[PDB]
Amino acid sequence: RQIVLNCGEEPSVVANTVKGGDGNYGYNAATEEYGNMIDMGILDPTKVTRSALQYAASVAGLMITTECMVTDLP
Amino acid sequence: AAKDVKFGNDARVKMLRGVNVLADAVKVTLGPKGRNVVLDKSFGAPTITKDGVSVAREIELEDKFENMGAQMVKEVASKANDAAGDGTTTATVLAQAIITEGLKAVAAGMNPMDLKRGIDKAVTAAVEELKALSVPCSDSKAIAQVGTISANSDETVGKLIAEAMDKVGKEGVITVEDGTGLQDELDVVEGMQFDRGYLSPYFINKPETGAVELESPFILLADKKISNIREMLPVLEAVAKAGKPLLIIAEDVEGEALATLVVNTMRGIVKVAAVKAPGFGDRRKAMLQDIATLTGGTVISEEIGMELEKATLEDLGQAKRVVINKDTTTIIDGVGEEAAIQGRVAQIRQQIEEATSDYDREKLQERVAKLAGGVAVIKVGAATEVEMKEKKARVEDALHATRAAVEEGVVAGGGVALIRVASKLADLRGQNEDQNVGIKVALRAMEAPLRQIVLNCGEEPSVVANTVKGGDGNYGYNAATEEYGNMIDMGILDPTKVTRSALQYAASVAGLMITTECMVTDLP
Amino acid sequence: AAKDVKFGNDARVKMLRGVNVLADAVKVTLGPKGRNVVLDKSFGAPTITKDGVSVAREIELEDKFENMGAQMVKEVASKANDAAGDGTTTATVLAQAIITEGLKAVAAGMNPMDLKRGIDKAVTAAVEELKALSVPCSDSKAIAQVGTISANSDETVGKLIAEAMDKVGKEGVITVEDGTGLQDELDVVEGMQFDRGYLSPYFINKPETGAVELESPFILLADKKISNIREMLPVLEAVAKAGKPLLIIAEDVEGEALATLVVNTMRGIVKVAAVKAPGFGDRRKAMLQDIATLTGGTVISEEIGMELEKATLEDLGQAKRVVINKDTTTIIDGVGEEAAIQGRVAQIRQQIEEATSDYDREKLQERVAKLAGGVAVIKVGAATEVEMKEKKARVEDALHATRAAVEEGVVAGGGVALIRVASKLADLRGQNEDQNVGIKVALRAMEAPLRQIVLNCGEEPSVVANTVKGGDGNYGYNAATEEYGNMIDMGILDPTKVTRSALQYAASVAGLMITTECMVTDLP
Ligand SMILES: Nc1ncnc2c1ncn2[C@@H]1O[C@H](COP(=O)(O)OP(=O)(O)O)[C@@H](O)[C@H]1O
Ligand SMILES: Nc1ncnc2c1ncn2[C@@H]1O[C@H](COP(=O)(O)OP(=O)(O)O)[C@@H](O)[C@H]1O
Ligand SMILES: [Mg+2]
Ligand SMILES: [Mg+2]
Repeated sequence: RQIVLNCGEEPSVVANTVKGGDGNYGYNAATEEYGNMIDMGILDPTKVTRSALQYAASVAGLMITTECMVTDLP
Repeated sequence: AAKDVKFGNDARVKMLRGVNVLADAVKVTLGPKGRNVVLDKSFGAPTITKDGVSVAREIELEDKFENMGAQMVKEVASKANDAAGDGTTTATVLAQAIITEGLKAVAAGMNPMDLKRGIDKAVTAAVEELKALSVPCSDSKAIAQVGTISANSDETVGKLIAEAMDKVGKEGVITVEDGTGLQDELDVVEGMQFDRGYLSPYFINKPETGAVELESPFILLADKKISNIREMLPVLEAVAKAGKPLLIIAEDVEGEALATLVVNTMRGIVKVAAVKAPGFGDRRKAMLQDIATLTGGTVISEEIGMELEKATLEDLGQAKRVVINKDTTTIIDGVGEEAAIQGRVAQIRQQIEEATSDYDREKLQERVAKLAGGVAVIKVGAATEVEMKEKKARVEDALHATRAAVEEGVVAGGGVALIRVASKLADLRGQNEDQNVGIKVALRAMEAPLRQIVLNCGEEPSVVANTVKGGDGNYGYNAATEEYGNMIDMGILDPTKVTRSALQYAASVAGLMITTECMVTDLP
Repeated sequence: AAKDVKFGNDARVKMLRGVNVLADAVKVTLGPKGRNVVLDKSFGAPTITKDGVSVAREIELEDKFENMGAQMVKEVASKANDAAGDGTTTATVLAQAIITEGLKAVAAGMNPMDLKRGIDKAVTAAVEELKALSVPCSDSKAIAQVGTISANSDETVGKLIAEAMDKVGKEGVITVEDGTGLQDELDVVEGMQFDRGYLSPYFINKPETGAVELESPFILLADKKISNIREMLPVLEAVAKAGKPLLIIAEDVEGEALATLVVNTMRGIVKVAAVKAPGFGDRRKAMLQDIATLTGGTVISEEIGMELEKATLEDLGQAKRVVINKDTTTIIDGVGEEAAIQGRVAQIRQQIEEATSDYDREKLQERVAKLAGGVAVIKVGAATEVEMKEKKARVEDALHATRAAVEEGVVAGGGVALIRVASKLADLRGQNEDQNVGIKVALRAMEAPLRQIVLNCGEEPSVVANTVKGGDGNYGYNAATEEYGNMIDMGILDPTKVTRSALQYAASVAGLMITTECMVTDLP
């Protein structure tokens, strides 16, 4: 949604049509064509997409479960 | 007072915040997934409402300039309502859209007066296009469908309206009032009845209903008020020796006249009723004549050189039966020269044509209903008072929209009709390029109502508009069922008159507003 | 109150800011590419307008000195308007110009009183020049053109005015009021009609229109009010045995007089109408006499030793036909001694000549129109009320400008006429050099309206002025089509009287203003 937004296109619209597909069908923001992202040479190593996700999730749960915060006086 | 003057983009920006605060409070209520707004009241409990014009009237802003914005768009929502009593939110939504876009093109350095001309041209064209898409709504099912859709998808309101319209006919009145219990209720008064109780309660000839029931009686219409038994005797006598009972509708009956009339029926000498004249002032005599016609009687008007005393059986009206209680009199089937009824009707029917206002229009078509079809009343049910208000309002809303469908036809709802005429004008151009952007500004706004409807569902407005735009005719999105289909078949009908008025009024003020270059108001 | 007094350059600078705030709010609206100003109102919705005097009256400033500036120039815009009902912005623009330039020359150390003499000399000259450039505007095409140009290039307004002017003639009135629908509409009342409904509604002899239609009747004009049938009998009788019907225009008809008259036609004894006298007070008898003349009747004035009873058929007026409804009476073609009509017209025509105000001028030329040509009404259409106001105002504006063209002719618009007379006065000098700069100050200001017109289009004013200055006669810039040409051929005509008044009034105050050396006002 963010990539699309940064490009100045509609996120919801690009998002919906990417979801309408299967496999590695996607939107290439650089060229504005839909297709197979891998064929089109837009790929992330699996490690990195996963790691990003897991790490985002970790810190988010950590926060959702934080009840107290200690720090120095202003 | 000393004034604060603001110019150009400054004044416009403020103006637009103004438009926005209002527009946004009104928007939240659009469509089947609309939500409610609460409007406070120094009075008593706040008001919960879905009704765009109700929200609109409340918005007033602290920023004198933002306020001017708000107080201006406020009129689209207001006029929309005086025009067809529905579509006020849509209207608002279109204006906020025409303005947003318009202003953006003024910032592009276009000539606002041309932006306006284009917007107007676009619109004149859109209106023709709507009149072309419009198909008549004449069967009871279609009527129920506009009613229903108007009442935020309340099938019961639709049905009740449809039912009423069916009974009182085309020239019959339908009014809505608070009900006693929890359920909605439809009353239909048959024939003619006015708001008039007996002057003599000691005359009720049926203690069971607490009401007077005169069988096949004569009817005395007195223009003047009565106080003396004297003037009656000549007439009262002819009736006494005729056997039939007698109703008396005078301006008033009091004194020993009223008193003696009691003892005259209390004994069994004559059977005679007394009830005030329907109305007040110059309306009374007009209405008292209506009764004469329906019963084949002559109005004894002391005005036009006539004595009550010199009336004979001749001048008396007649009826099949009469029903009078403490609050209303009802004449059941009067003699009424058939040709003289519809003639006196077609004459009052044209009195509404040249009615120089709204009030001399109301009372007239009321009277026609009493003389022609029937009178209907809807009673809205509610557990609470916060509920009675919002429900009652919707029933009123729908009552209006049906009346609008009947006179002007229906188009596809969900804002499809508008999205459809916008593709039909894809090729409209004006005298110059600024005018062309101006045209395009309006066509784009025409997508607004569908876009809000969808946004109110929490779905993507530009995905829905995209697929709707990808179809034809009456293809549209059913927000309630979240599936696409033919809007007419699904019974999602807007009355054409309202779709058209929303466009007209919104464009009419939006147009002007985008031509603001200076704004003058008071200091804070 | 204790006062703040300011002197010299200080006081002037303040005064100028005041001028400027006002002038700039008024400017934005000049020409075909003008824009609107929004004026707030504690009342209700704000007002959107293009009309310079409307904006002007709203400007009041917080700085008591700046205010004084604003409140002074405000009168040019105001006077311009009382004078010809148009050109107020132009006027304003010219004053802001004369002031700016003038003050600059006072700071140069010139003697302001001479700067004034120069300006005035420059202007007296410019006015002669204009009367020379003026060509009469007399055909319907030219009239439509001034109308059109006045209504911000609205061809329809131009045409409607032109049409009206053509029908009611030269001594006929034209008024503008809110219309019922969306489109503009022109009504022309034929012959004579006044604002008077029947006193007896039970006398309508055509239920179709709801109106009285007396064929070839007699007319009784009673100066006194009637209450008794007595005074009628002698006359009422002569008419009864003559067959012809009878209209009665008295001060009033009530009591049993009115009542019996009803039963007299209700039976078929006589055919007789009753309607109040047109007007009130000393105006009534004046107007009631008008009717006598047009129908060849004698006013039975109880004042000048006359009894209603002793009137015969002799004194009665006569008409071809009469049309009376609930609101208006109309006499169609009365006997009217031809010579006695135009005589009574040429007499009332001169009553306007010596009319010591504006009101004893209005009513008089109203009456002449009822007795001579016709009365016309224009109805302005609008979707909204924010629209009705602005549109109606423009139609009024143009209505005025045409009347000005007709009495004083037309010159080339776009402010070419003024740019033209400035080159004609390139050689004007005064008694001394200050006066010469003073003259040059005005010639320079004479370029302002064209320069604003151009600025408001977003083009370079000194490039357009330069090429316009480079041509001759009626060469000028068409801001609407962005090309040069002959302004009269292009139908861009200003009414000479407004060009001239804008110059005169603006110079009149700007002149004084630049001679301020001290200013006294209240403490903040
Ligand atoms: N099931 C639905 N799906 C899509 N649109 C609907 C549905 N029901 C009603 N509508 C549309 O939503 C609009 C909402 O009406 P409402 O919220 O009262 O707006 P307004 O005050 O402008 O009448 C109507 O135009 C109707 O076309
Ligand atoms: N097509 C046009 N091109 C150039 N000037 C025009 C055109 N149309 C009207 N005008 C001029 O613009 C002036 C503007 O009229 P308006 O804006 O009402 O100012 P005012 O209130 O001073 O009358 C008129 O003097 C007329 O000469
Ligand atoms: Mg609605
Ligand atoms: Mg003007």
